[PDB]
Amino acid sequence: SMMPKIIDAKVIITCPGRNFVTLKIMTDEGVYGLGDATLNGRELAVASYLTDHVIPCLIGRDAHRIEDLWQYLYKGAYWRRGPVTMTAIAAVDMALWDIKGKIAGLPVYQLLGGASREGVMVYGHANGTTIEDTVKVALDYQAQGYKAIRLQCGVPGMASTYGVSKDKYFYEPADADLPTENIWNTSKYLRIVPELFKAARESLGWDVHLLHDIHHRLTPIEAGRLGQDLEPYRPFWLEDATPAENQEAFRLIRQHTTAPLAVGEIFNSIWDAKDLIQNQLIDYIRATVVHAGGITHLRRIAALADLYQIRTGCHGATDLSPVCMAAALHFDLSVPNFGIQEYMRHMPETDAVFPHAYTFADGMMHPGDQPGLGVDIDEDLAAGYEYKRAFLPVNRLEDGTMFNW
Amino acid sequence: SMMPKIIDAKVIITCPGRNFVTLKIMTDEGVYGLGDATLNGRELAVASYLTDHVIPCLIGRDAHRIEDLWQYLYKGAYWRRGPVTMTAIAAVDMALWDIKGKIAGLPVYQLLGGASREGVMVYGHANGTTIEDTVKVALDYQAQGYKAIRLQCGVPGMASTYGVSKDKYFYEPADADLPTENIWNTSKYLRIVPELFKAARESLGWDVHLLHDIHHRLTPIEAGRLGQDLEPYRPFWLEDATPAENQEAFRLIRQHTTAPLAVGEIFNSIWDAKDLIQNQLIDYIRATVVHAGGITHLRRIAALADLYQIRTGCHGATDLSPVCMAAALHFDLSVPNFGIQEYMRHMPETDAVFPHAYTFADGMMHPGDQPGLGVDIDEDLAAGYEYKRAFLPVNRLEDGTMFNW
Amino acid sequence: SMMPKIIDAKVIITCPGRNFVTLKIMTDEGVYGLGDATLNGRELAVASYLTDHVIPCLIGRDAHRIEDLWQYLYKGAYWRRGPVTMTAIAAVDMALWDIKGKIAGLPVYQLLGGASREGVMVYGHANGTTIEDTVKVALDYQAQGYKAIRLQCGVPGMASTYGVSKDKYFYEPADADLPTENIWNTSKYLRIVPELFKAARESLGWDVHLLHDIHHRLTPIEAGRLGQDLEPYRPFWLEDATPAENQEAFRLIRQHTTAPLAVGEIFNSIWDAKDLIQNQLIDYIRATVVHAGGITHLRRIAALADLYQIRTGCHGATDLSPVCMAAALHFDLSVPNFGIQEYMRHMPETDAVFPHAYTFADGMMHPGDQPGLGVDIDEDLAAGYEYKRAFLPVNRLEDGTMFNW
Amino acid sequence: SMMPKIIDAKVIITCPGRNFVTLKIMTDEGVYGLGDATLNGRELAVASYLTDHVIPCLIGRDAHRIEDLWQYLYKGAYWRRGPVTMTAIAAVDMALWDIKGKIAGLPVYQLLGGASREGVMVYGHANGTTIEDTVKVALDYQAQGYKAIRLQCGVPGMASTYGVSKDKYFYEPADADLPTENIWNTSKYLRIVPELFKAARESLGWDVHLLHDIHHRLTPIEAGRLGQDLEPYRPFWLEDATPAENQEAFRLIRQHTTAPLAVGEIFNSIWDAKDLIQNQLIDYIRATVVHAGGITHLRRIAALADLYQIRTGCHGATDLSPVCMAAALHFDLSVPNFGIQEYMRHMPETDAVFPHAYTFADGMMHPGDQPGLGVDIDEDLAAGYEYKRAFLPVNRLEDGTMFNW
Ligand SMILES: [Cl-]
Ligand SMILES: [Cl-]
Ligand SMILES: [Mg+2]
Ligand SMILES: [Mg+2]
Ligand SMILES: [Mg+2]
Ligand SMILES: [Mg+2]
Repeated sequence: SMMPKIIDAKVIITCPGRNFVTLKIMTDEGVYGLGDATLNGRELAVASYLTDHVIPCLIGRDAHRIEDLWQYLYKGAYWRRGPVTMTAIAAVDMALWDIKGKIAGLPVYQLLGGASREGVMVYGHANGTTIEDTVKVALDYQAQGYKAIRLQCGVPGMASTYGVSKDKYFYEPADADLPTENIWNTSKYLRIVPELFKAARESLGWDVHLLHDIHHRLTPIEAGRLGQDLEPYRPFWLEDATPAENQEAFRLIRQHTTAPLAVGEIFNSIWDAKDLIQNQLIDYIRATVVHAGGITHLRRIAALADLYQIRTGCHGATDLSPVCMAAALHFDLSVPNFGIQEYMRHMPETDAVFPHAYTFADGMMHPGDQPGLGVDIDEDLAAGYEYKRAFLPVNRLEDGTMFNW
Repeated sequence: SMMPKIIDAKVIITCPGRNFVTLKIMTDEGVYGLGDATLNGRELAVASYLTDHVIPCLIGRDAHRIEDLWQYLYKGAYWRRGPVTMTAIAAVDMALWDIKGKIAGLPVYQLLGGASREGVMVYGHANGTTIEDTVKVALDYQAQGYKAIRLQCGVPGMASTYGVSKDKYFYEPADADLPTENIWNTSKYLRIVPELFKAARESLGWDVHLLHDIHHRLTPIEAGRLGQDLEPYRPFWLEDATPAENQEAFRLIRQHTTAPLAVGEIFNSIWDAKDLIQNQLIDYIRATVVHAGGITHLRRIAALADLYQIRTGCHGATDLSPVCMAAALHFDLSVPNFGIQEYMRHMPETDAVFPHAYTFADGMMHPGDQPGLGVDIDEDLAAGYEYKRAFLPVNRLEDGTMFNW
Repeated sequence: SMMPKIIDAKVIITCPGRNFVTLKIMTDEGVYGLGDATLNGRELAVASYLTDHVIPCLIGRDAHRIEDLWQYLYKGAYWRRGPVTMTAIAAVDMALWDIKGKIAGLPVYQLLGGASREGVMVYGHANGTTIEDTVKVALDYQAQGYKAIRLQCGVPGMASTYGVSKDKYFYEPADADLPTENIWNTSKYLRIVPELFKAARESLGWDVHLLHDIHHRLTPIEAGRLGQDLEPYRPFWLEDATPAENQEAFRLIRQHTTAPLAVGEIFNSIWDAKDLIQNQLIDYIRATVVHAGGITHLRRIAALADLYQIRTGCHGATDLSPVCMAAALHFDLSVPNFGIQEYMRHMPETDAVFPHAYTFADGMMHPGDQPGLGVDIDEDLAAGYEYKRAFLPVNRLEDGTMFNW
Repeated sequence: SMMPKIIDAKVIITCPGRNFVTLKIMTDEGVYGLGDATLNGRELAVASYLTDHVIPCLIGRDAHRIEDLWQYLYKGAYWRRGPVTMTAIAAVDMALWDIKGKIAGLPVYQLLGGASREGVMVYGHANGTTIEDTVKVALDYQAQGYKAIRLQCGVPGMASTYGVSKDKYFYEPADADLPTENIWNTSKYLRIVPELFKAARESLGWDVHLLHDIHHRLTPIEAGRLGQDLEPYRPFWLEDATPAENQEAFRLIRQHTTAPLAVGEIFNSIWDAKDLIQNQLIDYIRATVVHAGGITHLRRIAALADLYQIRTGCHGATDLSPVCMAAALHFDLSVPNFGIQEYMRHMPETDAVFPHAYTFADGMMHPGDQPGLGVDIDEDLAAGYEYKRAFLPVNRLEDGTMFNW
């Protein structure tokens, strides 16, 4: 019945504890949709991609035509793929699915096949300077009812490492108006992680799922070894073992370890993962609605993965807004090959700016049953938190060589 | 708002010109859905699969949970895949999507991404005893506005061959209460088809799309040769070149010809086509909503094909009911990598039994905009046409060897 | 001399402790043959496939022409392969071999190359709630003279798991008029099986063959790990490690463990196993006469397997009738690459309905030396046990996701 | 009922127009079986293999146990495979199948699945010094009702070539008490064959099947070219294009031509053909009952070939005795993937020594319906034709280099 045309769209930028960029699409029927467009450390490039280029092309279009607009933006940009490009496309896609649900009077998961499960298992983030500190935090997460917990500890002798900070229920690495410089030592790291997992199993037991993020810092043969060393402790996954622009990079890892492997939070399209999937080089795909081209495209990534029993493990750090989390949870509740959802808690100010229907209890989340995504933005409140430039950190080897953070 | 539970389901069997089996699923809200379950020549095996086994398990279920029921039936059968199994699953799936659209107040294509195109290109079926007869019929189809036409002619010296009969706008091969026996000669066939295409281009010109169905009758190296011989005439596709249970069977064909290849009307799951697709051995995938596990599963087949620029070419013979055609047209209007839709006209009695919203004009079809699939069944009218046993034909070589029909 | 034509055939359905479907083919010479057509949980779909479609085509045919009828039904169905299709074909094939033996005055094994061995080694089924319970039952089987024993134990903390029940010499999972729902936890399972095998070797010693059925519940990399963990205990096989519709699914398993692998009880044709065999991904093929197209086709599966030193390990649960067991034992005694035969004991009522010549003693079976298969059906007795609907169970993960049973 | 033990066996050697070696196996029930053991040009090596080694091991064995004796001889020889070894094994195997049929009171084809066809298509042999001579002979074969004809012509400027002689309905190359020396020129040959096929199609037309035997004389890239040059004339096959000990040798041929390829008359086991078959490098497999390990083993070769739509094309030159031809025709009538049977006529003296039931009419043969193979040997008549040493020819290049005949 309702046949809404897009009449206006705008980018809202706000910093309630950290930067978020949001797309709002309005139709002539008064129904609107929201999409996350946040790209941590490069936020204003996406805002411009949208405001200056994409939005003008949205005006007048049939909001029902989700696939058509996806293809129009993907093919029509001419220069294909990429983090800025695909995040802009995701934002439009999310917003259109939001609108579709509102028109249908159904939550988005009902449009994607309905619920495949009763709730969405998440993991939280235990970090500490020492192994003892890390295990103590993990015990707290376990008591709170988390079924899965990521472990990150300090590397002895090294001032910093990925995932360790003063924050407990999250990790906010974009912490400075210029990139914070870190120093990395692979040898020390390879020896500490197995000791961490040993101590963790001793205190937590064997039912809880234990995860670890390598954060791009190993070569393939080094990752193969870390895998071998962690097998005794049965990790749920080892994530981002080695840079993956070359999709053959995981071959040596898979040849040498049975530790389950996860990758892809920085992937922006199926083309970044096609060979990793088809060659059975990974067990979990980490791509997200916001960074890999929205619900439309993420469903295709998941479908390819399903053929090889690879499961979804969407990235869920703080730099994905509650709009992204809402979309992710609708995707998670409905996708058949769901694995796990990452859950870092947002600041209270963030929750206030983005009121939402999704809930967390007893280690499980649910997207809620409001029409569409079940999320909104309080524009008046958002206007009170001005953008503040903040970069992700960089990492160098001890001789000064640029390395992977 | 509406949360319908399945309260009853039943199989309706009717023969308005030919046999059709239809599943009707009723919910406690009064909304119902329809699914085609027709499996030509083996119809009552699916009716029993549904009535005796599947239907009892449907009662009480949440009709919104399409994916859950698909997986429940697919995995839960224990014995996986197969023509009877997957047709029963398709029928349930179609019916649930029908219900979903009705609940949403939207035509099904609006749930599958919206319209990717303004209409759906179809092909019709020109057949004749001689090449001259065949080309004359093709000229009529072309004048009627068909943009694409399948050509089948008699093989000189042979009493019968696939696709040639007294019927003009369709072909009804299940014509006897025991399988009609045919005699096949490959040598004569390989020499006639290139002469047919030569004559066709001479009269029809080069804009019209010309198709040919080999109907499983060649070895791979023979199909490679027929391809080479047809390249000059630029066929839109050569279909079912060789039996494909062995998915390596298309390798020699693809090595030796650039004629576009189509296969898969008899496929019932993605597992029948995964290697043909990933190895780039075909250009069009012919699997249908009714025989390959419904909309849910056919979308996954299409998504895999899309990665390799392979397009959909759904089978559309008379033994797929208007319920299947409605679903196919919703799929066709929304799938991004649509290629073509086969369209054989149904008998008037069939149209009367299955009133529908889909339309045909100027070589193009459209699913219409009624909620759900836009199809119904007139049960009182259906009851007046009793089931009549009818088998597909068989084919033997001249020495009597069982062969492929 | 005798040249029998088929004059009639019929499907007999009976439930002497569980459902069985049997095909009886009568010839004009008075000689008849029997074939099992039982497809657990979907029985009436095969009965209809036979009664309504296949049987009409059998009438008048030369019963000597076994290959011709196999090809006629396989190719002639048009829609190829599948559990209902291939079980119907198997039933006809078994019945025709039965007839052939009767005409020749020889047991069927004498037509298949003669005896390759003096008897057929079988395995029995030890199950228990605890490891201690399971090992105690295994000790009893070992004392009874079984040379091979399958071990299944409960998963601590989980109400149910595959293969564990109150029944000792068999396992009857189709136990309800709707599918029983189960809840699955992979983590707990992966830790219990190695403890079971450790305890088993401690009590049983190292000569006995010990088997385990994973029953489709692991991903490939998980199965690789379970394999690594079980190698110390030298399992005879680990069965159905991961769903195998994708035949590449066993690649990661084979890469990482030397535990012998078995698969295929649910396969219905050689096309389900060709790549698993040719790529040397398994050690035993489990396909059966009744579900994979009869003696004619199972011999071809075994011949392909033989080239790679892969051996037969026919499935032998209670849902394969004594008619199937008779055929299996004739196949087993004659096939060169025989590995083992599964043997679950039938209820006394079942044995009464299907009198047979095959015997069991000291862990070994033999098909007997009666003409044909050496099995009959007491139709009067069968008529007293009416069909009773019963489904195989389903399995879900703890979040409710449909999973593999 | 009858359970015959082998009591004696003997080798009969006779030369009714050419050398034949025959194995006769006698049982204590008085039933006997015959097997061909003729290995052209090396006949007495097989006679000794049998008389001195195999026969002593046969005495006392259960004649019903065909598979057991096959494996016993194949594995038990220790030194596996080979022309002398496998011909001895074939002779035993043929003789045991002969016995099995006699015991069953059935012709052998009835034990191998029954008849798959009404008769067996054969090809005859047209040869001439000039192309004109060759085509004239072919016209005669065509008039006589042959559906398929091999063409061999002289190479202009060359005194001899394979397949050309004064004999019309056969070719007897083992013609001297020392190997006849021939001189070969590849260049001249590559230019003459396409002219032969051109002339043949001009006179014979396009329905008849036309075959050509390259007889091992080309390199792969040369065979690829000859294939390309013959495609216009649609040869039924091009046989033995290049020596095939290296099974990769056919790769370049298959890459470059769609002419159908045949190989394998000199193969003695499936191991000589496994890769040619699995890599889809040939269309017809030419191995015979007598040289590739009998009926038992040839059925396995055919079954592997069937998976790839490769058909049988048994070699049938005069040096295979009527005992072999009888076995071949029982195999041919029953094998599902039959392609064609070679038929060279034997001398009248040969037919007198080996009375048989098989017949030829109108280009088709049939094994007949006598129990067993339907062949016998007249020992008194055989005794009147003494062995006469005769070698196959050799071939050298013009510089004297040893080459392939
Ligand atoms: Cl970019
Ligand atoms: Cl089926
Ligand atoms: Mg990460
Ligand atoms: Mg077709
Ligand atoms: Mg099992
Ligand atoms: Mg030759």
